[PDB]
Amino acid sequence: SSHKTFRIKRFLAKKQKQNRPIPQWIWMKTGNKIRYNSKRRHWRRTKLGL
Amino acid sequence: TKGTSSFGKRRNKTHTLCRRCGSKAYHLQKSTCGKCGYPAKRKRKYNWSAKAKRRNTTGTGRMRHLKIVYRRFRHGFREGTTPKPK
Amino acid sequence: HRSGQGAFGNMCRGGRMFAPTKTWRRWHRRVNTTQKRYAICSALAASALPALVMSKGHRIEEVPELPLVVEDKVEGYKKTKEAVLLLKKLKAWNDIKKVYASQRMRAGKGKMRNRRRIQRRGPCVIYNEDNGIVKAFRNIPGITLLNVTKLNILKLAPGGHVGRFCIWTESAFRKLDDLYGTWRKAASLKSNYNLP
Amino acid sequence: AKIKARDLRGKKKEELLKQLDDLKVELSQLRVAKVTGGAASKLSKIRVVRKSIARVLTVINQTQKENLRKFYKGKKYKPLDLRPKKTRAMRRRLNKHEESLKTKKQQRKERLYPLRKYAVKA
Amino acid sequence: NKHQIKQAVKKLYDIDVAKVNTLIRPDGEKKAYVRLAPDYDALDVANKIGII
RNA sequence: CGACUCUUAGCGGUGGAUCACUCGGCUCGUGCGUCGAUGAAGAACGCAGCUAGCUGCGAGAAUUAAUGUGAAUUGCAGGUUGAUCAUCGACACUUCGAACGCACUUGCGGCCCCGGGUUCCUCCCGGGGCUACGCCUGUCUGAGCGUCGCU
RNA sequence: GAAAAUCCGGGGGAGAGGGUGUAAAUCUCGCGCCGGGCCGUACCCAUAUCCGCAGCAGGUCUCCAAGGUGAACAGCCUCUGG
RNA sequence: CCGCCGCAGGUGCAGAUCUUGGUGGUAGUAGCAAAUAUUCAAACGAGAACUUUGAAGGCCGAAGUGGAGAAGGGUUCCAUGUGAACAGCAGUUGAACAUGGGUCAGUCGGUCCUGAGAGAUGGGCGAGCGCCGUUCCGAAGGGACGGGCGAUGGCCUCCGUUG
RNA sequence: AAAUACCGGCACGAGACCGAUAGUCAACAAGUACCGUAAGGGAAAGUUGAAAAGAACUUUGAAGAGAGAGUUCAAGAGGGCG
RNA sequence: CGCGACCUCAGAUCAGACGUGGCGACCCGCUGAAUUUAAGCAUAUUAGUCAGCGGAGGAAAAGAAACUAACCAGGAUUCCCUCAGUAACGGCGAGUGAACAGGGAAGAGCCCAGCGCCGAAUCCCCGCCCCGCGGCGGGGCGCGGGAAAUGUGGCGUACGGAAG
Repeated sequence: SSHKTFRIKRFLAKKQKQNRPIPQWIWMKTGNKIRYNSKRRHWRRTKLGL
Repeated sequence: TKGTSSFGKRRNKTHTLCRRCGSKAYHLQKSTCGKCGYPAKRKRKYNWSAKAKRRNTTGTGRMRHLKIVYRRFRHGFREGTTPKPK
Repeated sequence: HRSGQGAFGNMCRGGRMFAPTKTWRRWHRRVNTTQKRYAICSALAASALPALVMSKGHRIEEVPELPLVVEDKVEGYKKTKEAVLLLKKLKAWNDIKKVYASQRMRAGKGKMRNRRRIQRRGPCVIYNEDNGIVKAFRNIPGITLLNVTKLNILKLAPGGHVGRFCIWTESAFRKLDDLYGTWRKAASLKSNYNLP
Repeated sequence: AKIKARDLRGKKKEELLKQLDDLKVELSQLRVAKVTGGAASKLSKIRVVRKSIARVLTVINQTQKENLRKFYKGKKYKPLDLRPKKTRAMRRRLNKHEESLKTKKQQRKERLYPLRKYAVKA
Repeated sequence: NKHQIKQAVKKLYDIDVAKVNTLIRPDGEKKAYVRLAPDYDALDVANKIGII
């Protein structure tokens, strides 16, 4: 909710910084396996735990 | 009303994040972790789950100390000396 | 995806196999000590008769004469160039020139399981002493070295067929008269053994 | 500029603090340039300044300990940082001399009856 | 703290502070609104720190 | 007549079988047989010029030093007195964690020291060194109509 | 038909206060001075931001509450708002 | 990669409401029917039954489709774009997508108190992990108001400061 | 002490084994994504080519998607592509 | 009433140290089922097995006979071959089931207490200095403290031992 604990707000803060796509230059590398970010999570799709 | 309508009343949690093992199984009323038993000194682990063991053993995390013990073992745990400089 | 698939059973995707292969499978077969000698006496006997050695496949056509016995200064070799120029003179080199021409690739899963290259069995050089004969012959493809006291049936009869072209040394060839005896003298290098 | 450790290790104590904060300022002039979004050459520099602060603070932390175990060496007790961190079970073992302690009686049995170099005749 | 920042901005920029208002962003980092006392100028000291 | 439908072949889609590979397994053998209050295993959270995951790492944060190695790193920018890799013995190693000042809200204390406020002289702010229980040997201050002792 | 933190008044009179002042001890009076760290704060709150696999006719705790008709927070109609 | 001679086996599939993966007929079929209802003009645009703006006609009708919060959500907030996929027609449109930006406290909450209760220590039990019990079988107070010799800051003046 | 045990741990060698529906659950950002309040459950997913030479430039369309060209032995190998 | 020894207890953020937790394949101490089998089932069997609990180590444990035997005797423990699916147990049903001797791998023996003698002959810690030690050790130094006659050290342990 609006009423958060400091520990939970740092938990959410990590999950937002992990919910960005791959940089466009990453798959121009030599050992190129990654196409897109498979671990991208959406607020309707998956509910983050908690 | 036991099914779909009763799911609507699910707004107050029991388990929060445990703080030994990060595992969301720290029961708030009981104040004990269902995954590790936090207030207990001893890690909750059982032999009826050999799969739940390998999820949380020495081969799981970093071994941020236990890897530099393995690397320092092969030179007999030498301490203090430096390699002869130029 | 797994939730409600089908886990256990030989027919299920994932799952185990029917009768999972065990480490306590009876891997090894012990033979009678007597029958082991009666294979070698049957292997040495069929590698003089040159019909069976050609029927084995060994190129023996220019071997000048003999179940071939060489002088004892072939034990004294320390280089392969001494050992190659030996097999030129005894005219058994066409049996290694055959082995060179048999160095092809193996068929199938043997390649990815460290059995990549298959070649042919060449001449077998049985020796009394070692002053470097093994060092001198080992780099040549085809040649396998046997001590006379320790003759292997796997190296005297490769494939389970008989007549591997065996090259002998002089002091080696006379020790067979002691290891196995004759039909009236007993074996001196065996406790209780006569020829069958 | 190329900053090395060899020249820092033979310098005076107070100068390395001034050499440190002169880089702290220099690093904090580039963290501004990263956010403003100007001069691409002032971003490749920022890793040179980060790793060189790690040199200056190391040569500080190095020589501030080789001074401690120079003064505390001739003392029966020394701080836990200056004590040998061999494994916990290895620290609990007996001393080199405590293993050399045989009994007065085992210094009599091994005195009178030494294990003899002998042979036989076949 | 708001006290540590009140010296941090004072020590590194030779300036004084009226008050500090810190909020932790959704990113997880703290943002100090360092209100400067009016004996100094905020837009002029922005040239010193090198932001425009 | 056609259209519709069936059969067959060609080509084309659909689908991922087969076959060929294989920096992965499994099995067997060998040597070694080392964690932790000097803070383990684990967990959290951080850190790259552009980096989400994976590894690497710990405010010195894809690493510092040192020894070896002797010219790259590389997806793209940028700038031999040793680049870069391996090694690693020096240093460093934030937060929870047996987890250790008392509590899990990262909430509230104490004592000694230092520095700003000053020119010891308190509140205040920041920093630092200590503060967990069980026990062991010695120490210290005690307690008892315990046992006696001398007046 | 709650405790406890917390706060205040009282009853006592151990004490303290100065020696006729440049008065003292003392004050719950009127000004003055300095300080207040730490964490949460956006937005949805439900026929589309929650829980029911979903923009699911389900479920889910409250605050404000206009005019007319009327016994009326009934129903219907209208204003602000949507 | 294969023939021959030997050796070995996880060695031959149509079935098991077999297992996994894929694709058919049904079939362009059922369906996109709860709570009254939309029309006109213009704009942007390649493109309009749906978007935006004005003008109509309507509904909710203050126990509301209104304006706010708790729990839950965790960036869904707001702007700027594109409009592949998603939003069961569409789309210039969105809570989608991608770049960004955004939550400021002595006073509002949290912190603090205790409630039903939870739960250490002593103790008791216990093979043991532990468990019971919470004032009960405990030497359970580390605070002040008082008196001299010492002592430190200050003209050791005499208090703060110490034992 | 020694002979003895060792489906964990460190570093190794080997296989008449398995060859991506097999072999460990995991050959890949695998105890990952995801599900359950929790204990726990737990996947799918290898291959362009010798070298990106990864299809310049022209032209239809709003763009997707084409037609020419061009690289290559081959695109009858066109970014999940033997 | 007082000061003193002592015994039995407290308290300390007293000076030093030490335990906790993890891993857990193997190893030691407990605890301990039921599927199953007996064509049912209850004793048995599964099985002193899975699960639960504590504790280690590089291996653990065992171990130098209160042994085996009955011979013409062997001689710690451990493991391997065998005895042996044997003696024996058992609704004598199902099923369970050792040991000695022998042949090998290795092979290693020992220490107290008690009984006694030696002026406690013993031991830990602090201060002082000295070479010096990333296993705080050897030497000197103090009518320095403590442990200890409710027994420390030497000799000595069943194979005998002490003293002259």
